[PDB]
Amino acid sequence: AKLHDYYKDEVVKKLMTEFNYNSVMQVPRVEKITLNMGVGEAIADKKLLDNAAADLAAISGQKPLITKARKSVAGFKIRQGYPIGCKVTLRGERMWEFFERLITIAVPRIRDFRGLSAKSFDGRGNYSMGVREQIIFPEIDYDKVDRVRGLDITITTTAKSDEEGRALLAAFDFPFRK
Amino acid sequence: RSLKKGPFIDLHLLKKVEKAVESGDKKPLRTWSRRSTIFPNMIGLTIAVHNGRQHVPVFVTDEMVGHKLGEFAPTRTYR
Amino acid sequence: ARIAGINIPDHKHAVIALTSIYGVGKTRSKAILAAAGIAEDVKISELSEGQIDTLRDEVAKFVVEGDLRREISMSIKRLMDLGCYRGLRHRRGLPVRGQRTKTNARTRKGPRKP
RNA sequence: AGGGCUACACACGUGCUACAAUGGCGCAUACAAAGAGAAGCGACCUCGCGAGAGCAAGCGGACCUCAUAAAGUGCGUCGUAGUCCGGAUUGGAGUCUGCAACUCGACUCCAUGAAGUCGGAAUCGCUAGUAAUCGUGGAUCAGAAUGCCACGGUGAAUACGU
RNA sequence: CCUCCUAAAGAGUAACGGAGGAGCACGAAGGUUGGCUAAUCCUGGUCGGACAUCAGGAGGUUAGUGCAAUGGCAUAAGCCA
Ligand SMILES: [Mg+2]
Ligand SMILES: [Mg+2]
Ligand SMILES: [Mg+2]
Ligand SMILES: [Mg+2]
Ligand SMILES: [Mg+2]
Repeated sequence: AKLHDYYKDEVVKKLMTEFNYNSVMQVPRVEKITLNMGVGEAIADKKLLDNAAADLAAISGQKPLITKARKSVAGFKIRQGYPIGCKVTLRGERMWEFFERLITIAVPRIRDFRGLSAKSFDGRGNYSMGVREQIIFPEIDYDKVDRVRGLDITITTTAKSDEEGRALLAAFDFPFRK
Repeated sequence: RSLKKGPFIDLHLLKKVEKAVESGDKKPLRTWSRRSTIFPNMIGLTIAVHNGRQHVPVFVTDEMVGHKLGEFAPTRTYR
Repeated sequence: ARIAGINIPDHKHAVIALTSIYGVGKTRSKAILAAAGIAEDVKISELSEGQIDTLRDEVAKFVVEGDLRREISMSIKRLMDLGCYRGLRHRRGLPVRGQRTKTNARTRKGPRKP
C-alpha cells in the first residue's frame, strides 16, 4: 500500500481543496491497471505468445489471461479461437505495487523518454497509454530476453471527467510532460 | 558549401535584398545568382531564382540560410 | 556488458570490441581506452570490474546507439522536408555526393529494375 | 547571365578496388629509376587530429625543391569469422584552388561500414626481365586522373606438336 | 420429405403459381449442475491498420441458433466448465 497510503494521505485532501469535493467518498481513486500485450501474429509462430505470456507474467505479479478472437472474421483472417494476447488486469495491492515499479522504474527506465502524454485521457476520465516497447524492465534476464515486446496499459480511474483525471496520477509521480 | 571563411554572395542580390529588409516583403526577386548563400536578412522574403528555363518563387526560411539560393531550384526535368 | 546498450562484445580486444558500439570507430575506441585508463590488448570480457565501468561512464560523452541512429535520420529529414537538392535526392533514392546515375548506383537505388 | 554537355528504369565496351591469412593492423627498418620547376618547386621552424595555414631559405637547377619508394625484412597481434577482410553509401564538421564549389571540384577529420565469400554461356593478354605484382614521374593544368605516356623494384609457368 | 406466400384472422384446399431447402450431423453438438450474455458504433490505447487483443461509454434479443425457412429462445433453445 506504499503509494496507496500516499493517496489517502497526501492525495485526496489535495483534491479535496483543489476540487472542493463534499465527501472523501468521492475523490477519484485508483481503479486497477489492466495491461494487455496483444501478441497478435501468433497464428504461425504461436510460441511468441507463450513467450509474451511469461514476458507478461514477469511484469504483472499474477497470471496472464490469454485472450481469443471475437469476430473470428478478421480482415487478415483469424478464426473463432485464434489467441491474440493476454490482458491481465491488476489487483489493488499488486496494482499499486505495480504503480510503483512503474512511474518509478518503468517510465523512469526510459528509452528516450522526455515527457509523457497528457491526452491519454478518455471521456469519463480514464488514461491508458501503450509503452510502445517493453522497457526491458525486471524481465527474465534483461539482456537474455525474447525478441522485442511492446504492450499497452490502461488505468481506468473512478473519475467523472478527464479533467479530474488529471489531478489523480499527477497527484502522484506521473512523469507526464508540461 | 566549402568556402573556408566568408559566406560569399553576389553584390546584386545584396543591394536588392537589403531594400526588401526596409521596404518590407513584396514582389519576388528576379535573380540568377543562384550560387549565392542565403542570409537571415532575406528570411522569408519573396525571391526568384533562374534555372535554365526561367525563375522560381524562392522564399527564405529559418534554417534555410547557410545554403545557396540555387540548391532549392531543380534544373533538369525528369519525368 | 551493456556498456552503452545491448552490445556485449567479448574476447576481442577492448579497442576492436568497443567499436561494436554503434557510433564509434578505431579512433573514438582507441582513445576512450587510454582516456579511461585501459590498455588495447585487454579483453573487455577478461577485464576486471572497474576496467569496464569507466568505459560506460566515459563513452557517455559522445552520442551513440539510439540517439545517433535517431538524430542522424533527423538531419537527413531536416533537408528533405526542406526541399533542397540534398533531401530531394533521398526521397528519390539517388546519390547526393553528386555521382553518375546513368551508370553505377546499385548501392543507392539497388539491384536492376528491368 | 543562368542552365545544359556530370541527366537515369535500362543495356554494352574499357577499367579501378574487393572478396582476405602468399593477408589485414601496429611498431622498427633496407635497397631504385626516370623526370618537373622564377605568375614555379618550395625547404626550416611555428600552429593544426588532419587536409592545410604563417614566416620565410635555397634553387633556374649532377648545388635547392618536388621526395623519408612500395613490395620487402624483424617483431608482435589477428584466427578463417562476412570477420581488425572489403570498402560503396550517407550524416556531421572542415582545408584549399579560383569572381565564383547548389546544380557539378579535389581533399581532410569523426561517424556510418553495402554489395562482395573468386563470378554462366562465352571470352582477353601474355613465350622472359615477359606475365604477374609493387611503387615513382610527367603532359594537360587555377583547381577535378582509377585514363594516357613513362620509369624502376621484385619476378614466374609452358611450348609434344599444327 | 421439410419451410414461407397463395389461403379468404380455427383446420384444411388447386395450378407446368412465386421462393428456398432434405436423403444428413453430433458419444458430444446428448443429460445434468454451476456460471455467463451479445451485434454495432464513439472515445482512448505498442507493434494494430477498415476490422486481431485492452479500456471506458452508447447501444439493447440490430447478436447467436450445426444446415433452408417460419415460429421460438434471456427462467435463455444462445456461451463456458
Ligand atoms: Mg561527355
Ligand atoms: Mg606539376
Ligand atoms: Mg597535376
Ligand atoms: Mg388458415
Ligand atoms: Mg378462415
